[PDB]
Amino acid sequence: VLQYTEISNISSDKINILGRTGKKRQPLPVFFNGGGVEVVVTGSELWIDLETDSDVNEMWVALEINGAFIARQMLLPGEHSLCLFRSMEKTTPKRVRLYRELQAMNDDPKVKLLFKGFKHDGEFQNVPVYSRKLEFIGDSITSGEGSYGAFDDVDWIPMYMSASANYATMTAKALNADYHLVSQGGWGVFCGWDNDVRHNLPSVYEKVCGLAKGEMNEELGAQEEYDFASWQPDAIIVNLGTNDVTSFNQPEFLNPDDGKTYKMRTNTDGTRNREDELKIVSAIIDFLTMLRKHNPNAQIIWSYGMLGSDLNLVITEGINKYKENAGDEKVSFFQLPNTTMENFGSHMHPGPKSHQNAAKELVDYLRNKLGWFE
Amino acid sequence: VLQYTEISNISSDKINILGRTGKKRQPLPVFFNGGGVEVVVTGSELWIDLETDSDVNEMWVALEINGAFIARQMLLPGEHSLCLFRSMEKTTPKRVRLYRELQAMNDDPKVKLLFKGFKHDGEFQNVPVYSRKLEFIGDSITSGEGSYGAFDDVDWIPMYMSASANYATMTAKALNADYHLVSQGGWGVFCGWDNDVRHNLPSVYEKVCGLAKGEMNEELGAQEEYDFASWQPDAIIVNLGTNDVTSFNQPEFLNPDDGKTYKMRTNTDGTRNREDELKIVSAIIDFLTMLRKHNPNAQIIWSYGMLGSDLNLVITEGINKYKENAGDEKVSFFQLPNTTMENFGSHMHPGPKSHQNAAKELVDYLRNKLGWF
Amino acid sequence: VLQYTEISNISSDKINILGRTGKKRQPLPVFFNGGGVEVVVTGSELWIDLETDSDVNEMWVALEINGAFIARQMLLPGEHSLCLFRSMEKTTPKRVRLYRELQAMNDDPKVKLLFKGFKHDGEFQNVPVYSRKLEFIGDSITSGEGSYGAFDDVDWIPMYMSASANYATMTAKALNADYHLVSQGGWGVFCGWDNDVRHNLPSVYEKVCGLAKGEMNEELGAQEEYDFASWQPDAIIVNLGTNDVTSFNQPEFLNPDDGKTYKMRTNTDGTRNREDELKIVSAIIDFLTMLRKHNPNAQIIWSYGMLGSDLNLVITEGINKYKENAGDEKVSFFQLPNTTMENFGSHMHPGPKSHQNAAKELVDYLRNKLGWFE
Amino acid sequence: VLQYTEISNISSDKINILGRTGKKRQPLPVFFNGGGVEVVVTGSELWIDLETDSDVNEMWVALEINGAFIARQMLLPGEHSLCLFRSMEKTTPKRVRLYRELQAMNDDPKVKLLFKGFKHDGEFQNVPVYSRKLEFIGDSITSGEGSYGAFDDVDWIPMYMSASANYATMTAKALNADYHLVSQGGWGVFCGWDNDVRHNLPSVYEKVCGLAKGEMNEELGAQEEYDFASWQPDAIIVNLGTNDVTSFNQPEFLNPDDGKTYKMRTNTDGTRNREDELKIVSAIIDFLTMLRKHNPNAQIIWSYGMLGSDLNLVITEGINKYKENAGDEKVSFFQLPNTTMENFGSHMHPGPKSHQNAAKELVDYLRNKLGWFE
Repeated sequence: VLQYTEISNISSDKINILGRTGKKRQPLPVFFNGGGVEVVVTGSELWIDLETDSDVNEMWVALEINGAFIARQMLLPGEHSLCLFRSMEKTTPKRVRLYRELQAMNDDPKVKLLFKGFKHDGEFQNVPVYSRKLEFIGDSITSGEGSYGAFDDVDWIPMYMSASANYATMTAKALNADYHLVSQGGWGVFCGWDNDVRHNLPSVYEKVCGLAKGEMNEELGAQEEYDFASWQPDAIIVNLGTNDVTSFNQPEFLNPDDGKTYKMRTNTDGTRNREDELKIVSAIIDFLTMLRKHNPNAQIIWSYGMLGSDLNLVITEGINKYKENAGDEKVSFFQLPNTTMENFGSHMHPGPKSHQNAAKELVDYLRNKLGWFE
Repeated sequence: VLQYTEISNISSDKINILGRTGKKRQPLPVFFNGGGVEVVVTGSELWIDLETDSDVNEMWVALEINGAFIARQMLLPGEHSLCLFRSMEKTTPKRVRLYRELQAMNDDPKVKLLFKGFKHDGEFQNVPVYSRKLEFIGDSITSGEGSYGAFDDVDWIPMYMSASANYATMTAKALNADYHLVSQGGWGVFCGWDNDVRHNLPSVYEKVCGLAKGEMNEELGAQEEYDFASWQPDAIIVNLGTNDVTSFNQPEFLNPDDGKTYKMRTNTDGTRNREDELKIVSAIIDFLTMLRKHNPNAQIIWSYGMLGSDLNLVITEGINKYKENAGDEKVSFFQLPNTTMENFGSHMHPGPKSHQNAAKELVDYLRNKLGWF
Repeated sequence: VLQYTEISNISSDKINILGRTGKKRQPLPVFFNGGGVEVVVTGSELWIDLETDSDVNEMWVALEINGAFIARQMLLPGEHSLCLFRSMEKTTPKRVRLYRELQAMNDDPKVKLLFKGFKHDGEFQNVPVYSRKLEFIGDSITSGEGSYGAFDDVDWIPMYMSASANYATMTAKALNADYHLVSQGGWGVFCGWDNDVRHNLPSVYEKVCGLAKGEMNEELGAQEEYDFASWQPDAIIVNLGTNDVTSFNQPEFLNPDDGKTYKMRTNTDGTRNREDELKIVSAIIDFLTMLRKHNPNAQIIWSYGMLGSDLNLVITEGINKYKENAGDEKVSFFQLPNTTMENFGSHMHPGPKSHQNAAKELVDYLRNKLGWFE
Repeated sequence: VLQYTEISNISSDKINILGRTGKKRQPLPVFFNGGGVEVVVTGSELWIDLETDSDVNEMWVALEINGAFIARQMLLPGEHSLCLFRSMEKTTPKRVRLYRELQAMNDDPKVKLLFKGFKHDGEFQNVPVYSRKLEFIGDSITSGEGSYGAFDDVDWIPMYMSASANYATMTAKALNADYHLVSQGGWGVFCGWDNDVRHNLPSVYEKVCGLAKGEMNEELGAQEEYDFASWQPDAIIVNLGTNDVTSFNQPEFLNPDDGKTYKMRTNTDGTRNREDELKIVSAIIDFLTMLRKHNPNAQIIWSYGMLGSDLNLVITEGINKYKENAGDEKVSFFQLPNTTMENFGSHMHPGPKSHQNAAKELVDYLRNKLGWFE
């Protein structure tokens, strides 16, 4: 006989909730990629009860036991009782981490992941205490898009995305740190790759999950303001700009809302338009002020370069102008290594090896920057 | 809507069946680790209908689309409808490979995996043709035991075993080769690590799946003689001996079947008992004979060393004596690189990196030996 | 027997002179690290006749045959006849490159290396034509200080310096490019590591070899203005800043020239003084102007990071302010990877593996920037 | 002021002599590749006085200070005074290792290296004590032939050979071990690559340096019986067989010393002549006996495979028959990794990387076999 324990009935000491949470606690909505739970349990068997819904973009999850990747799978709409381990030695504790592989989906109001409770024959023990906290904000790189799948695959579908093979989770793991991911493929600091001015991360940063819209998501608490005071990160890693630079080489965008045409322009010369560059610069300044406002003590580190480094000067202009004007001494720039021909995954995006290389250089930087040498 | 096509109703040029098959075609019994199917299909959606049974040791499978690892999961007893992909661009063909992660289980008559058919909106295309064929015979290394899981995990359960992170499948993939895996954790060429003389790979080699025993498996055709003529490998990789050397440092074993006790002995000198070494030599001679008989043209390559190389001399003594007596010029010894501290997986067994290292050296050996440049 | 040919008598197409040269042609003065000659010769034997002088800091050279490192040795004062190869097959050509390992020595008027001629039994053939040209401006990293020697060796001596194991020559080689190295251990863009304001690279850039001073050096043509027009690089790699950062944590410097004390200062909270930061910013602006002036078409790439990246924002402020004012769309910033624990050489400076890692990242960057995919 | 000290006048506790010695101690003959001396000295400078002779094949040496490669150079006939270091901090002890890069030359009676003494302003300190000892017996792989030079270079001359980049010295260094190298390029256990039955390592093993022949070498004591009792290795690594395999595909050899023609035969179906295979087996048994006789306690390890493993079965047949008849439980076979496409040096032989890979695998084997985890 397995006991059933509702997720909200577990002592805060005996569960780590990974990722941003709002007001709803039973069942637990897991809004973000990398989001989920970690428990440490004895016993022979563990199952998690969950509910999922979706249409075009189905849910994916991944499981790690004692820090090691074990499983990865799709979940189709409905109730599931998912077996996390079985036939194990009863007396020894196992650390179990199950998390969402798929990013929040801005244009998809149906997709959701809800954790209800656990079935178990053993007992819950105290979970590791993560004093170190890292927030990651980004585009599809931070969504781990291309981290699975063959070189030539191009379909924009969930199976190619992950938190399981991802520089951010690799960095958090190496540094023994709790982590939040906030990301959206194709989105920029100012506009999306396709010149879509609505597709910027800043506009969506402040709600519990601003990227989860519609009635159903509203019932889950996603559109309420996020309680920043409850989770203050030591550092905020900002990996944005790739899509902003891409937009300069992309056709003009007609906006369905405010019926105007937007285009980040390139000079006849081949260089970027300056006032257009300045729109990014200002967007950067505004975003940095937003971040400082909600995280008064965090080290903000703009970390950019896994898919080219052409926005180097524009990014650092934004930071420098913000810094001098605000007297902010805890804002840095760190360039990530570029993905070489050999290390691409699918969608011509960074694969596992590029993520690993990026995590290695980011971890080294954070050790020195934060004094996290141990 | 979704068409249903039974696995046996896909014409040969539009399916690759991976692994030893017997007389049963519908549904398809998936006997061995690394066994399964590969198809290439258009359409937006593909499902596979399958049945599984198990008790203590539940079934695991892994999915690869266009050669890339996508998913890996447990399957509990019953009929399942597994979605292999969905929401895809309809016109592009996708190569889909779905295989078993769990070895055949000698002492577990209930465990099984059956493939019934596909649900699909697209059409089956010609699959790639693998004229190059490789058979791998081994112990838990070849079962990929330890290829998943943390350093200190020790439970002997399915989640830790794989074909997905495995030197054998990495080797086959690199060389663009069809492969068969025949393996059993803890088993030797002569005896198991615990001195169990019944636990030797030669004794199960000749059947479709000799490691699939009991009534249900018999009905699946596992206990009939394997038709070797239908699938002849270019090379046979034999990775045995690790468990034979281990037995020398392990307590005696009481055989439940004859009441006799068995113990591979070491002298109060620290050295292996010479008479016992010779039982391994004889098992090797006998197994090479068996292998030649069923595979008259294959290059036999004893590949050993991922968990120590202590048996190098006994193995080559076996090979050398067999070869001289048989006049066999197509038998070799290749040493695999040892697993070092930075490269252990779980169970103190080879991890992904060790498998990778071993595959690189083996691939290079096979290119040169077989002219596979 | 062995013919003798003065370096001056070898036709321009039969010799590649590496490094800046002035008016003196016979004998040929080799002013800079990485400086020297490349020839392609048949015959069984080749010797070079040379002259060297020194006292505290003896000369070192290294030999490459067909692009492969062969030899490295010190040369003490006097005339030398150095055997480059012997007992070889007579009919086969070999490419021979002999170059200086030691940087120009600013405060050492005696140290010199002069190439006089070759003793040879075979014939000189046409040497490769390098249309690609790269200038590298740097501190001890670009001097390869630490590229030889054990982890704990600390003596500030020539044997530890090289162009033979050096990210710059590695980059040049990978790219099939002619190269000039101009560097001084301990120097910055504004001041030296010890707060010494006369120890900046801009101040020595414009002469043939501003770092070769005194009478005998003046006779060698070193203090004459360099003819920039005669050697125009496709890209200029600037690796400076490490010593400017260090000066902030270093005791004040008394300048023996003008008797003033100089000190880059740190605020109570540990951050750098803004005004002192601005002095580095200005020096950067001024140097970029100097570079653009003498090199109207070169891509200037500030490449910094092998020993810490804390000057990222200051460097990027300098570049951005310079750029916004001039027309210049041909200045970039590129961050080099940091030297980790297991990749230090001697003097706690980057070792062979660190140079190698840096060269790999820089090469990838240069390919994509300059269109040198082959 | 420079004191002069003869090599034979340094206390045994203040010098490590590397390589086989005979009864000639002053001056010290350096017979073998990897042979030479190690001292540790204070002071600002150190010179070594040495004599060398040669004709076609000139002497090469390499210098390591505190375990780090510093220098490599040719030495032409005559007396030399080599400066090993200078201008150093007087009080710090420096460990200095100077060794021969060139193998003993069987058919070159003129080539020689002698160490006479040191000029030094500091004092000799105690040297490290290497209680662990390793003997390496091999062919050109063990002579490090190909370890320097470009991929397509083919001339059989000294500059391409080394102990400085060599699996044997890499192994010894890793295990903190004294080492002796005994090697001859082209030579086998039974015959040379060209079917020359005189070119076998067993025949020269027992003398101080059996490969140093002729009157001059006789006066150096090379042709006297080696005193094995004075230096007993923990392990003997035998890397032979590559040339024995090769001979099967090479034209017959006309032996000068008798009138006879020798040829290892290949059957008209492509396989090796069994009777000729058995000649190698007998040579192996015979050599193993010889090794056991002079080394009663050593672990003998046949380590083969850096240039193919085709003789795997014949070698282990030799070992197996030897061990059975002798009851010898301290003889092993370890197959070394094959040199792959990316890892060749010059002459289609193993380059630095292949040596390194071989050393790492061999080091791991010896740690386990000899219990050298410390």
